[PDB]
Amino acid sequence: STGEYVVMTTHFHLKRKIGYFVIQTYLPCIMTVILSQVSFWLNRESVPARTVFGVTTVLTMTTLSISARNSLPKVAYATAMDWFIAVCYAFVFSALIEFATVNYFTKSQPARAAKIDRLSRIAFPLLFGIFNLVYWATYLNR
Amino acid sequence: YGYTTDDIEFYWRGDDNAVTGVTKIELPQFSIVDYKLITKKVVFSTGSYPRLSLSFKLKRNIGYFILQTYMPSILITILSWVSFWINYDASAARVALGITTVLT
Amino acid sequence: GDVTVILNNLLEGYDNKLRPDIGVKPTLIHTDMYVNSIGPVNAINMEYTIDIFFAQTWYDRRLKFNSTIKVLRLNSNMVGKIWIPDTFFRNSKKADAHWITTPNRMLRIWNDGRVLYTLRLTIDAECQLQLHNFPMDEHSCPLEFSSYGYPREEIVYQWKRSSVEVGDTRSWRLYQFSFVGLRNTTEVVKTTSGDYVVMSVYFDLSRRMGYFTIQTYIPCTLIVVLSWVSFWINKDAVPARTSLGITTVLTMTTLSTIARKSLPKVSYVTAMDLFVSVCFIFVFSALVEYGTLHYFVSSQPARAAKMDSYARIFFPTAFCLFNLVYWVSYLYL
Ligand SMILES: *[C@@H]1O[C@H](CO)[C@@H](O[C@@H]2O[C@H](CO)[C@@H](O[C@@H]3O[C@H](CO[C@H]4O[C@H](CO[C@H]5O[C@H](CO)[C@@H](O)[C@H](O)[C@@H]5O[C@H]5O[C@H](CO)[C@@H](O)[C@H](O)[C@@H]5O)[C@@H](O)[C@H](O[C@H]5O[C@H](CO)[C@@H](O)[C@H](O)[C@@H]5O)[C@@H]4O)[C@@H](O)[C@H](O[C@H]4O[C@H](CO)[C@@H](O)[C@H](O)[C@@H]4O[C@H]4O[C@H](CO)[C@@H](O)[C@H](O)[C@@H]4O[C@H]4O[C@H](CO)[C@@H](O)[C@H](O)[C@@H]4O)[C@@H]3O)[C@H](O)[C@H]2NC(C)=O)[C@H](O)[C@H]1NC(C)=O
Ligand SMILES: CCCCCCCCCCCCCCCCCCCC(=O)O[C@H](COC(=O)CCCCCCCCCCCCCC)COP(=O)(O)OCCN
Ligand SMILES: *[C@@H]1O[C@H](CO)[C@@H](O[C@@H]2O[C@H](CO)[C@@H](O)[C@H](O)[C@H]2NC(C)=O)[C@H](O)[C@H]1NC(C)=O
Repeated sequence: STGEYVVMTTHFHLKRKIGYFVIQTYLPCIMTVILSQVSFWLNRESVPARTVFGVTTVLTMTTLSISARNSLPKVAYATAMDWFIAVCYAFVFSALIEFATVNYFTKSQPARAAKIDRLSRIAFPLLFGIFNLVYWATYLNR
Repeated sequence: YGYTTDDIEFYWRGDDNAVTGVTKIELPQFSIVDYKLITKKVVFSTGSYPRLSLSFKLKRNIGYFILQTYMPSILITILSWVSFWINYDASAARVALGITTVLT
Repeated sequence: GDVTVILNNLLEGYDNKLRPDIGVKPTLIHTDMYVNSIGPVNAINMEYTIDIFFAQTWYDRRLKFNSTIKVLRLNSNMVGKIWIPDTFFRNSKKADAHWITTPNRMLRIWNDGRVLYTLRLTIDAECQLQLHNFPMDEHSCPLEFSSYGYPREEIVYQWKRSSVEVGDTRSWRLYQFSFVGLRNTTEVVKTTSGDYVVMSVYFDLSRRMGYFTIQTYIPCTLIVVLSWVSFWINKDAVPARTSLGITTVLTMTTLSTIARKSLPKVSYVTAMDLFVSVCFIFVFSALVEYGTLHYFVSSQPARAAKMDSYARIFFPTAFCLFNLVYWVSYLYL
């Protein structure tokens, strides 16, 4: 509004180091997902063990999401780490839901329960591996 | 500071309208009950100095505390009481309940 | 050359303690702004940071020269030698000008005495946010300024047609909110000293949902469905269901504590703590429901057998209903 001014600009290009976020979010998330999928190799007679597995893994994922969101500014969109934590939460919740379904079919159709349990002993780890590959590939290429 | 009571004299102008804008003060946690205006003299080793005092009386609100830390205590104690309806044969459930409530 | 002579003749017999037209008429000051960035609106302190380019222009018949040059363009070396109005911002907690590398000021004295004085400011203005409808709340909170010692009879401010002009609105630090508009206003206030002309600029901020949507809402609804998962586990396994209930309650209270720790201590009930309270009630009701189920198994088994399947339908329906009601109501309010 006052005149035309000469402006000199200087951009310093940066690049964040992912080591600390790996160590403090991605390792605990992956370890929690593994600890959750461990609940499939336990026998169907031990109900309290699998219930503890499921509940404690869901709580761990919740507190991990909370501690992971504290580091960032209070931003109003979803980051990549947010998508990773959401997918890990979905995996642990699906493990708990599968255990609940198995227990619901136990003592009534134990063949179907054993079938879906032996299938979930292979379906979850491969799906998690595929998701990890896709996520890391599409986010490290940029 | 520098001038004793034989060099300066403090007084409120109006003695009740000297301080204004108190009723408009909104505090997120307290509430101004009232305020007093006092005029006196202090005595130090160097002389007697004039003094005024504007003394507010803040009263603390209770709603936030009820909703934040009294209700959870009562609900945790009730969650402890539920263990009385459970039969004495289940030793892993009543222990669970009680221990968890203690921790909480 | 000759500009030195002009500057010396303007400051010969000049008293910078007397406003122009000290005993004739009030001094009309035209004020403009340029909002660089509206900083973070932190609700805990009820304040918000803003960075502006405050421009004040008035007429001074004493800085009136007659030469070929039309305008004198000067830095901050001659600001402390002429009269400068004492404009202060009445709702600023802490504000300060810029001094690197040289005081950020500008002084342009035209031929007929018209003076333009521009400076750079960073004001931490104050506005008491009514934290109801949180986080679905909208605020419109001001930036007020006026003269300090000169009442309405001496200094009168007046906006220009194109006074306030925001910048790009994209590189601002408005994270949780969103700029929607502004408006200027002029009024007259009464003080123990006199009547003052108080100008105001109201900025309209709308809280965009997001951070809270993913920080508290989703976690709490996911805890609610976690508590519902217990309704399908067989009723004979007591420890599993008791652990479910009690750990779910613990996580619920932790999340409520965090959510309330987000915003400051307010003694009223917001719309977020209401949500976490309803979720808490849901979890507690699922646990006492299982408790009564286990107690009635010893008394009458068919009662509990029907109660389980009754709850399996009654809980998710009541939660869908609650959600619908809540959301619709607040979005219309
Ligand atoms: C309790 O005690 C407190 C501590 O003692 C006290 O605080 C002090 O208050 C005084 C007065 O209010 C302050 O002194 C004034 O400061 C003004 C600006 O202050 C800002 O900058 C200082 C740092 O000052 C350096 O930087 C400026 C800008 O570059 C220079 O102009 C200064 O000279 C000085 O430069 C030296 O130091 C630099 C390193 O920093 C060196 O690089 C440099 O080479 C120099 O060596 C900050 O500290 C201030 O921060 C504080 O204040 C802010 C206020 O909002 C607070 O928010 C914050 O928290 C801090 O508390 C602030 O950022 C100066 O402009 C001012 O000097 C001008 O005014 C006086 C009086 O009118 C003139 O006599 C003087 O000559 C200056 O005028 C000339 O320059 C102006 C430029 O605008 C011209 O317009 C003017 O016309 C005039 O030019 C003419 O003369 C020139 C020669 O003088 C000549 O060159 C020209 O050509 C022309 O002829 C004054 O110094 C002091 O800084 C405060 N100190 C602190 C620590 O806060 C407090 O008030 C006390 N409380 C009570 C109730 O009493
Ligand atoms: C590339 C991967 C990326 C995917 C992203 C997320 C994926 C989550 C993790 C994987 C989900 C399931 C893994 C594969 C399925 C298991 C294979 C055997 C299970 C099976 O037979 O299907 C039924 C479902 O069981 C179950 O497995 C029940 C659980 C499955 C879903 C439960 C829903 C959980 C919701 C998660 C989100 C919540 C929070 C998210 C923020 C079992 O019983 P059936 O009788 O139907 O079988 C019919 C045959 N007899
Ligand atoms: C800023 O203030 C100016 C001056 O008060 C406003 O300009 C007036 O706008 C109204 C309607 O737009 C017109 O009827 C008047 O004639 C204008 N006055 C002058 C002197 O131009 C302007 O609207 C204000 N900006 C806002 C409210 O955003």
